[PDB]
Amino acid sequence: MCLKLNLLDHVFANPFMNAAGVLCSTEEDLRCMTASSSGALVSKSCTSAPRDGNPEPRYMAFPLGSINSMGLPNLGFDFYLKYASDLHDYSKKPLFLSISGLSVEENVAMVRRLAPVAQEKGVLLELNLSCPNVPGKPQVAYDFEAMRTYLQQVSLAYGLPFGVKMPPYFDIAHFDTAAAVLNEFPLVKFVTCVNSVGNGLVIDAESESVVIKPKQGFGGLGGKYILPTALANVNAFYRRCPDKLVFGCGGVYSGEDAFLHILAGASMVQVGTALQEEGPGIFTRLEDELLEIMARKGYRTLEEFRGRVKTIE
Amino acid sequence: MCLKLNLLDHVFANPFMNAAGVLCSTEEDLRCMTASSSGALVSKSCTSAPRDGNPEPRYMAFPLGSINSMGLPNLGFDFYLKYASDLHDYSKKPLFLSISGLSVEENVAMVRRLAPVAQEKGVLLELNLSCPNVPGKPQVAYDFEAMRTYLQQVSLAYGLPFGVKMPPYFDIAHFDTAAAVLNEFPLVKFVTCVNSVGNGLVIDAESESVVIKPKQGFGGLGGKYILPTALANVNAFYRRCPDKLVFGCGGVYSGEDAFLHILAGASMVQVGTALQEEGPGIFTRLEDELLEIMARKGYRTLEEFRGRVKTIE
Ligand SMILES: Cc1cc2nc3c(=O)[nH]c(=O)nc-3n(C[C@H](O)[C@H](O)[C@H](O)COP(=O)(O)O)c2cc1C
Ligand SMILES: Cc1cc2nc3c(=O)[nH]c(=O)nc-3n(C[C@H](O)[C@H](O)[C@H](O)COP(=O)(O)O)c2cc1C
Ligand SMILES: O=C(O)c1[nH]c(=O)[nH]c(=O)c1CCc1ccccc1CO
Ligand SMILES: O=C(O)c1[nH]c(=O)[nH]c(=O)c1CCc1ccccc1CO
Repeated sequence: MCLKLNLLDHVFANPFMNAAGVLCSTEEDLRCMTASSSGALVSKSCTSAPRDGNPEPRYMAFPLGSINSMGLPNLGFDFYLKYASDLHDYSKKPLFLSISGLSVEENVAMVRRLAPVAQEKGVLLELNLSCPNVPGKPQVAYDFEAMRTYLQQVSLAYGLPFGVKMPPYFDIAHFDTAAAVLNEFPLVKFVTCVNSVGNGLVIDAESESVVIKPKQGFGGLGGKYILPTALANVNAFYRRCPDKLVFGCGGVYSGEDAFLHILAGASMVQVGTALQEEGPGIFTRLEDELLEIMARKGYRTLEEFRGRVKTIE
Repeated sequence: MCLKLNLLDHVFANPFMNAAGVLCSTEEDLRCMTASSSGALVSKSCTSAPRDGNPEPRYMAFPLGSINSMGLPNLGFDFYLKYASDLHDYSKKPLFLSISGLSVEENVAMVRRLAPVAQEKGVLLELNLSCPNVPGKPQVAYDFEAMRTYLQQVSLAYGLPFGVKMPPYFDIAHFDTAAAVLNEFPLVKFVTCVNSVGNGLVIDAESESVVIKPKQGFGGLGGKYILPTALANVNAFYRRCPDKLVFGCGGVYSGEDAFLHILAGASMVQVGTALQEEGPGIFTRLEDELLEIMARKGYRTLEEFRGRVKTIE
């Protein structure tokens, strides 16, 4: 029985990795993730310049999941590029670099400089399309015209296979349109579904207060709240993008939750909130749990069940 | 110490009511809701003609909430109008009637018939804007120009105060646009936030299957999954529509969850999934739990804390 995967010209010991933003901002974090039993790691989505992010408190977690408005705190592109070029031990596992510039030109400039390092060292690009648009317009992946412009310009600039991180959608027409846009771009080889469920609001009943400071308490949701949203998006893009891989993200706390993501179509499975709460030990647990479900069901490999969710009559 | 309140020129014993669609399809259901301790009731969203809805199974519930693709099964507008005009006992509580026609013209046709009964009996209209749209477009409330058309035509045809049932939004630009559309219509006197979180997917690990038959298992989510989403939408529209009432719906299982909805801005609080699971007895429990929290806090009225959620500096 094995968890091994071979995709995007890389070998993965298992499908598990951090979700971008969790345990991946500093060299210390990346070294931690590298030392873990995860099959891969992704670095924090970066800008060309360092950012402090929003005022604290900006992340909180609860039994059913988390809320955050971090504001993209990050060490800047040069740091993550140096980590990829000079620091990361590729013998341990593959590395993804996530970018999230504030304009199309910022993203273009990053990927122009990432390309040679991608070609030499094999780092894999994940483009975060929840980057903000012009303020007062929706995030980039909720503006299909903007999304197309970004993808055309990044594809021209980078010239190598890459992937995209998508927010969740909630309407079949949006699944259709979003996937059609992505399918215009043959260099988009993987689609990670999903980013946080946007602009939720947690309120503490004792204090009668929101729990995070930015945005009057509004922030993205992760964790148990979002698993069925996540699965839907995984499966919707799995069905619509037959020439691409889908990576699952959202609501993974156990090997069972992973197994559902994989049934839905996921190749890699990313872990955000639960990793933030439990720490990197979670990867050995998730591996054991998923192998136990595979053994009970008689499955020897992930491909035996990936995308094999059954529908009713 | 009692929870009675006045809104829309009607008196309510308490802020609680069913969510449209739950326990409100048949005459039996409506008589059961009238006999309960709820402060009001809403009828199932209707079409001009009766509908069977989708094949079963089409609803399922779990510890964290529910999924449904009911397909608008209903007894037809004629039934619900007869109920409002001849059968409902207005001495017991107010009645809301929900409509969800498949085109603007169908909605206009229904509202022109309802208007005289609204004048005579005081039934209140809730217009469900999660209704289908023209080809290739998302639901009506996700197509802001369609929503504007619907509201312009219904306002002209009906001519009396009404409300609207909204899907959740996940982007601050969308909150801004939607509330701006609603604020163009002075006859829109309440906004109900939210409908189910669209097109989630629940998968059963043992069977490796989706749990509902329609739409390859995709359906709207309710219950614990959606409470922070619901609160966000309530508060966003509370802030943006100062001259309207907001009714909260989503994730209410307890008087503490009700309390959160009211702190976010809710006037009435609707109960869907938890009512479907626990039955009409839930209303006495909710009222007792809300009064208990109020007493612990020293609040004597709903108005003392409605919309008074605190932000962090
Ligand atoms: C503290 C925090 C920071 C995050 N920052 C990023 C980010 O930089 N880039 C990104 O693509 N997603 C970011 N996310 C979203 C996660 O990658 C993930 O999509 C989301 O948390 C859902 O997964 P979960 O249910 O496992 O938490 C962040 C999430 C959290 C909680
Ligand atoms: C079985 C079922 C049927 C529903 N049908 C309708 C409907 O006819 N009209 C409507 O406005 N909402 C409908 N909804 C949505 C609910 O009114 C409510 O917005 C949603 O379930 C969220 O509330 P909850 O978390 O309390 O379930 C339905 C929900 C369920 C579970
Ligand atoms: O850092 C964040 O707030 C964050 N949290 C998430 O749940 N997902 C994300 O993708 C982000 C980053 C979103 C982003 C990208 C580029 C600039 C600013 C921001 C913050 O809105
Ligand atoms: O009956 C439904 O599936 C249902 N479920 C919800 O959770 N919310 C709703 O609003 C609906 C009705 C949606 C609707 C309106 C008009 C015609 C068709 C349909 C069903 O897709």
